[PDB]
Amino acid sequence: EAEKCTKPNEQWTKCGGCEGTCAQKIVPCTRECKPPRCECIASAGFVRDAQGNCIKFEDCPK
Repeated sequence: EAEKCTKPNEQWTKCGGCEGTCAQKIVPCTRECKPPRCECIASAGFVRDAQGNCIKFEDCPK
């Protein structure tokens, strides 16, 4: 059971730093994964808004 965070979206991830966007569910990345910590999750369907804000894909701008 991976500890969960308090705010939505931001959830436990074993590899942060890289993620997805409203245009690229998965961004190409090498062995550059930030340490394990609460953050966004592309494997789930969360994207990062231009405001560097992790939010569901449905919460994307029109």
